[PDB]
Amino acid sequence: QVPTRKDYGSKVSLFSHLPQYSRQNSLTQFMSIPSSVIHPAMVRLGLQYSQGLVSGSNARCIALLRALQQVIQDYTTPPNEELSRDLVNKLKPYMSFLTQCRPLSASMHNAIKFLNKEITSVGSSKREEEAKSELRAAIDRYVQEKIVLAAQAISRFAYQKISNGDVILVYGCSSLVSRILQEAWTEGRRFRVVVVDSRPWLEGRHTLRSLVHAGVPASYLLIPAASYVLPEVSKVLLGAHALLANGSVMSRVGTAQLALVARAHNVPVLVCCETYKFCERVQTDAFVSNELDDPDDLQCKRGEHVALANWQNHASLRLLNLVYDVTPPELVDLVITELGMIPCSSVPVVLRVKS
Amino acid sequence: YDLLDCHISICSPQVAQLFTDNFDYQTRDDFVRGLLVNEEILGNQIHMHVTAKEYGARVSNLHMYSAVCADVIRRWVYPLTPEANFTDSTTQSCTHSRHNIYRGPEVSLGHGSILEENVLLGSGTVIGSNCFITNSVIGPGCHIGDNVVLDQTYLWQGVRVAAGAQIHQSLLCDNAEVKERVTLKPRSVLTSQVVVGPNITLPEGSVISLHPPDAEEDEDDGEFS
Amino acid sequence: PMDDKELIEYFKSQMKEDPDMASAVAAIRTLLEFLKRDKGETIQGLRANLTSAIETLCGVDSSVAVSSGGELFLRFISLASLEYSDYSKCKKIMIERGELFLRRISLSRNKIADLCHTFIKDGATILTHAYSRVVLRVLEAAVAAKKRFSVYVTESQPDLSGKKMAKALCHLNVPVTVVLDAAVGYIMEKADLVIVGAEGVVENGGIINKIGTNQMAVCAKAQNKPFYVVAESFKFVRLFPLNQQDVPDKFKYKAEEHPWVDYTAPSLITLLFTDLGVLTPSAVSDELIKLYL
Amino acid sequence: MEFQAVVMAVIPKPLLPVGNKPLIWYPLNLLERVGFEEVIVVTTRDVQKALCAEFKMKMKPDIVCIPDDADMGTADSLRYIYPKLKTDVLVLSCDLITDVALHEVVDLFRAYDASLAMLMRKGQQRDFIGVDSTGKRLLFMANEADLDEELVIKGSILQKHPRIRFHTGLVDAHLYCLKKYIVDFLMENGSITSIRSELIPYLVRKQFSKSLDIYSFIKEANTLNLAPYDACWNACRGDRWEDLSR
Amino acid sequence: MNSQYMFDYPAINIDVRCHRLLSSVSYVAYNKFHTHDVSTYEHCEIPLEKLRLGFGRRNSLADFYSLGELPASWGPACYFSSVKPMMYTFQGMASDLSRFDLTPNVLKALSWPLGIPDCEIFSICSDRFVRGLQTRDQLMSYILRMGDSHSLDECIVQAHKKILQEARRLGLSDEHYNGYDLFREIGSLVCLRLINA
Repeated sequence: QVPTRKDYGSKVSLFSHLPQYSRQNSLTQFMSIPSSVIHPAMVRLGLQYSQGLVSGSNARCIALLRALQQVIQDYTTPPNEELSRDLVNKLKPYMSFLTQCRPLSASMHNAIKFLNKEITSVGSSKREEEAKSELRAAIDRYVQEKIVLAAQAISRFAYQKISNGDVILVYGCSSLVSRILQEAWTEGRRFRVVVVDSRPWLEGRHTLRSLVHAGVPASYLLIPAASYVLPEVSKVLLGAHALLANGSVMSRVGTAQLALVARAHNVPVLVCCETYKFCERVQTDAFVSNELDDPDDLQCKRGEHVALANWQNHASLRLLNLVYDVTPPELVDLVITELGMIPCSSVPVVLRVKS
Repeated sequence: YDLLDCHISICSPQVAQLFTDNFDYQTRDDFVRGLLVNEEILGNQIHMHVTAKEYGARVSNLHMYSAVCADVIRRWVYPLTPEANFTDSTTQSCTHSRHNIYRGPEVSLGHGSILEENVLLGSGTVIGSNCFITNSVIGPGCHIGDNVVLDQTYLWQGVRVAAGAQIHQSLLCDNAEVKERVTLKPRSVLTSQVVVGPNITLPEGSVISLHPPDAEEDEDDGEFS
Repeated sequence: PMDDKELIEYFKSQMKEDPDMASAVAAIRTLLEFLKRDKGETIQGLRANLTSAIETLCGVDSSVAVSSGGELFLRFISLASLEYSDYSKCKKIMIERGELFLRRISLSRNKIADLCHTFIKDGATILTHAYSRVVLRVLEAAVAAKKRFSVYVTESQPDLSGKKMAKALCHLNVPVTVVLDAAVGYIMEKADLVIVGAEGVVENGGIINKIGTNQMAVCAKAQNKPFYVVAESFKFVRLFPLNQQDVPDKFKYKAEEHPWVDYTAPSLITLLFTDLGVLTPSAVSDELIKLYL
Repeated sequence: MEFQAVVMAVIPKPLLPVGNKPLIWYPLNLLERVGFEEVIVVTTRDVQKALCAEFKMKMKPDIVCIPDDADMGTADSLRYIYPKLKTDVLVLSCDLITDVALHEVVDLFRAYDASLAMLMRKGQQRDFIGVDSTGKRLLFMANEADLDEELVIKGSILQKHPRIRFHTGLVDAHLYCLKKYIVDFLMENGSITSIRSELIPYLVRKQFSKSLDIYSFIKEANTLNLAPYDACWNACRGDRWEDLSR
Repeated sequence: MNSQYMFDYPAINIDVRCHRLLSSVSYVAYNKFHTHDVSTYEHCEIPLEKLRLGFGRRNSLADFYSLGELPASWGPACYFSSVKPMMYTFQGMASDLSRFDLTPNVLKALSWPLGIPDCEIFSICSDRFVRGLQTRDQLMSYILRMGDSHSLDECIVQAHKKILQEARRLGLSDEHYNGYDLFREIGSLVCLRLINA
């Protein structure tokens, strides 16, 4: 069996129900070098998840689907067994191991659900190679029509909201926002972009570099100074990791804070998200469901000393770095999807028409 | 390879002693090379220090001049900022505003003129109407006409620019003058007391002064000949 | 086929002969009559002619309701063309479906009045913005139910339609009062609920109405008074104004800065009263989504 | 299968009592302590093409020995044994005694999708190895034999990586994780004769011409072994402490 | 969003061997909303993938595509055209030559525009040619062969630019050519250059 990953450090009392791992400790220390219990593609994907080599939600979903295609290609049904449920039973431990390496995101959850539904739908009379080819083609078509075409449609829709000489504030790193901005600049719109970043990931530098290479004028600042730049900001364009059935937007830690401060300054808020990231679940806060990153990432060298170097020596000191937070639906104006521009309260409606 | 030479050294009198011992030494690089090659005898080793949160660079040419000026305007050498007035003087006082706009006393900006960002205006300057100045440093006492465009340009004391000029990535020295409807392509230099006649587009490497040989083109109240 | 003179004359005659007729209904009837006299055989050509006639119908009476009706008509013809596929077969079916559509939309005022008159209590004080026939019908239905209430109406300064509605309401022996557009904040504390019309319902559930509606919505929200909007089904349009500046300029002007139209966010609206029923604002988008799938 | 194990062996060199056990026992024990149900072993034949006969007396689960010819090199042996190679290969050597956790190497092969992973021992003729700031990816590999007068580095290499850390005392453990297409390229070009001497430096030079990556794990406090007689005595001294836990 | 609905989609097959003699546009049943806006010319649907939908009743289609735009619908088949129609009263020669077949100077005269002599234009401008639903493929194939691009709207733009260039080369007061009916204009030009030489 795959051993259980051990929690690192002491957690906050309010977050005792969530796992908290260390980036240095990996599961593969207690696993056979030629992978036998789990597929080698899956262990590779888990290692590159835990170390942080794949970060974006769309990137994580694409990598998971490619690994699943690799697993399906090498799958061989056992005698006196049927593919439809044997493949799902085989895939379940892989999902458990991947969750152990790093908690799954909404996009990965939806992809897993879709693939399980597709596998269950495979007829018994289907012959093995045809079923495998059909599953691979279904995965490829899902990737295409749920990422690429969706992003193109969202970029086309967001072109009408972007005018000449306006200021757009973006947060963190998201491929959808960068694509929208680059395509809007290419079509002929002229504007500025303000990039807001936050510790410790500092992933706003990715979109800053992308915008600079695209030629769009850009400004850079950290999240605490956001209330300083919103007077000159015209729109706040955000990316979403998930849309919940109540309209709440789950995203990076500073998203709801930025939405609140923008509301205080009377700035419209647009959220761009693909319909495959819509979730049936609901949550009213960031406490009931979240992810705890490595606390040691919070240590920074200011001057010549690290104030949080031996933070575990102090018995009553805890470190907390959340990964996600929840924006209430009343702080969001637009949700831009491949279906069009919809109010923040129409998320369940889409969930009704997509099933 | 990621070290920028600030050209600052902490030396010992032994450095001067070695320099006077080897009377042919002329530069610091010569000293460093000759000392590092002669290590078996008179060891006299050289060490170094690396800074990460502090700024330092020497102005060696126009490229370095422009880069360091841009860094200084954008507050990269804090607290050595234009509004700090670290050389206390009545002339060089200014106020800092949004987008790194430094404005001196009695600047008297015209109507419709837009200062985009990273602009320093000296005392007594006058700007016309419908102007567009960006990423530029303008010295005190300058006079600027209407409907001009300034992009990454530097104007020193007494520069006078006529209406309709288009100036990009060029340097204008003391009391330089530009006549009506003149366009200066990037990497242009106008030295002191230089005038440029109307209806001319100087190429992308024009350096003109009142001294014939050193200047690539001898300059006078006219543009051509 | 109509030649840009028969169309406009037909529209104006339809509005004039029946002064109790909505502009959108007249536009839809004009488009249906144009479809009756086409003398062409192509679905693509018919769609092109209809969508081109939309602009010349919107040149006069540039209200949002006309554009919403035109978009609804285009969606209707596209829906019919999906099902049949022979222009010759589809033509009669579109004609009959348009006849039934006109008959259905002719009863929207009565449906809204019947559904909404139960929200007015005895001794209540209604606050209204300008002249709208839907609110007039709602109040007539309320009077027919023997309820007793008072009404305040603003004068609507750019064109004094508030006085017109005050006259039309005194004609029904309803005690009404006329107040200035600047007196709304003074009057909101006396009124129990606010009923206003709508020139169009935008995607998010907000409304597009006469210039003075946003102030009344904000004041009602501040005083925590219910804000009810009555609007017909054919006024739904796929537009999302981010703010006041974002609404298209073709609806602001032409009947130093005098816009004729403003936008009210769905967060300031309590309930929508349509012939589809009593809805939350969030319902509207749902309907406006189901039409385009 | 993720990996295929290949052991190099070309009294003979593989048979050398180290703590009463032969030299070839230790790499095989290391392989079979971490998975590796089967292993391919190349048998030396210069002395006699019959060493597999007494190789077959080992207690390991599965052994696949194959005689060889009179003379043959490491890359030549690999191109001899190609027909039974199907996936990424893990090339070892008979003269290697160590206690390193093998995952510390193959993780660099897994996480970064490397084209080559290798192991080196920290200090304790020369070989100049330049690695990046992180100390995982190696950017430069050279020997003074073909280094004429001075160590030469391309400008673009320092442009991409402006900090290179150089080591000289590193010991090559000849533990290599290789992609299949590396073997295929070796097949298209018979010029290469030895892996460590020609193949790996070629791959390092080809990093900076879709792209190939090379990583090395430098172990600092552990054991290593080699062919030398003094190294043999050191291995005999250290095996008594090492064999206690194994 | 109703502007993006289509009834028939034009699939384009470009032949590298003979881009002028071969390569064709075939219309297939596509009853769904498209990803881009749609223009309608002579019952033919052009997906505005490279251009943008335009509004207004200005003449001189040159000023529609000079802004990167294209009208929603225009031409004789449109009851309410947005090009301010003009007649190009010279198609009598086209009608006369329609009965002529392919079989010296007239050869190079018919060489334009495709670079190879052809009598397809006279069949286009023939009186016994109703511009119905059955002719969309042929007219669009002619347009596609005329231009050099994979986008049909760019083919329209290039076609009109070629017509204007030839009109100014022959000196026909280019104001009299606004692209109201491209095929009438090109038929007039071909017949006129036949008469001239």
